[PDB]
Amino acid sequence: STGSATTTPIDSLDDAYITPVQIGTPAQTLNLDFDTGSSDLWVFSSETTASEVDGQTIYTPSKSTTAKLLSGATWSISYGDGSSSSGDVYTDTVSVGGLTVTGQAVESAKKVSSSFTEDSTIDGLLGLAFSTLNTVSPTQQKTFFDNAKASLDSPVFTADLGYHAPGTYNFGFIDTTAYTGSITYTAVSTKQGFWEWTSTGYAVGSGTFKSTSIDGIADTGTTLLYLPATVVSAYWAQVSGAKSSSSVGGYVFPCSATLPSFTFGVGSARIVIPGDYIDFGPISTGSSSCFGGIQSSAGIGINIFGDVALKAAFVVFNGATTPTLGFASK
Ligand SMILES: NCc1ccc(C(F)(F)F)cc1
Repeated sequence: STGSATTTPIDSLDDAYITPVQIGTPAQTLNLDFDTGSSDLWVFSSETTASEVDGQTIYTPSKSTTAKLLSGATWSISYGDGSSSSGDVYTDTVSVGGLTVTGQAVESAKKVSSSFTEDSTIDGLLGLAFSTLNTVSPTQQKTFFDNAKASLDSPVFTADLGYHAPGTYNFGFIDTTAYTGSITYTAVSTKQGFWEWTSTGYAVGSGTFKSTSIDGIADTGTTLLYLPATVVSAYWAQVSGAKSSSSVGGYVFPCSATLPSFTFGVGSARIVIPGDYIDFGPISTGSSSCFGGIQSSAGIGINIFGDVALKAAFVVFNGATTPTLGFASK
């Protein structure tokens, strides 16, 4: 079987993407943020503290004839930006784009941090990293992808994110009309639970390609591109007037400048990020300083190929017994 669903930017900067997901019987449709950097499926629900909910669609397990409380199970998660949430656990039917899993763990938020509450367009997260990162206790739970793997035609999903435009998540098949050229595959380490891979180098604008190993994760759940300080300094040095700002928390640049592209290596292939993708607009309304889409990973501890990078490519997440990541130009 296969599934296919459209994913839509939540705002005009592509800060995140939401995908409709059907939970329960009869279906309750929630717009979830598909996150290959985490492994929990959690939703705003009828059990979330009423003050922590501001326009989200909530899952109501009591209206689902297929929902079952997973007695005694709890979950608690903290994200790399300081976000957190926690609650209890149901199992229920979950469908994405026509692909249905029965008995999926649905983590119901009783508490959410403030940054989820302020984001009225996101009803929850759908984790697509490896199930070893799932936070359910005492019994760890499988991700939607892991549950679906058996019945998929091919154990893969693909991410085709749009620039200021809708895109597609496909499960179980590779759409050979959605990319150009060949797909280059590259090895994945699952030892930390992430889709972790090694990029072979980079170039700034039309400069020479520097061969150098950059280990990092493919994370649809992270907006920006976080790379080592040496790389990020070499990029912003080519933008007149760019500087690292401690009050803003990263590199900013004059909104009037034009940004060079950024190339990253996948084996012998090259993925080019157009400079326009790196502009995240004014730091405050009316400001002439603009926020850069490439930032240093030094304070994070791991390099992250977030949406800025991934939306420049067609990306294959191959969850075969030896996993790989595939990249193609589009
Ligand atoms: N998208 C989920 C996520 C968030 C943060 C991190 C970090 F910061 F731990 F690398 C990984 C994955």
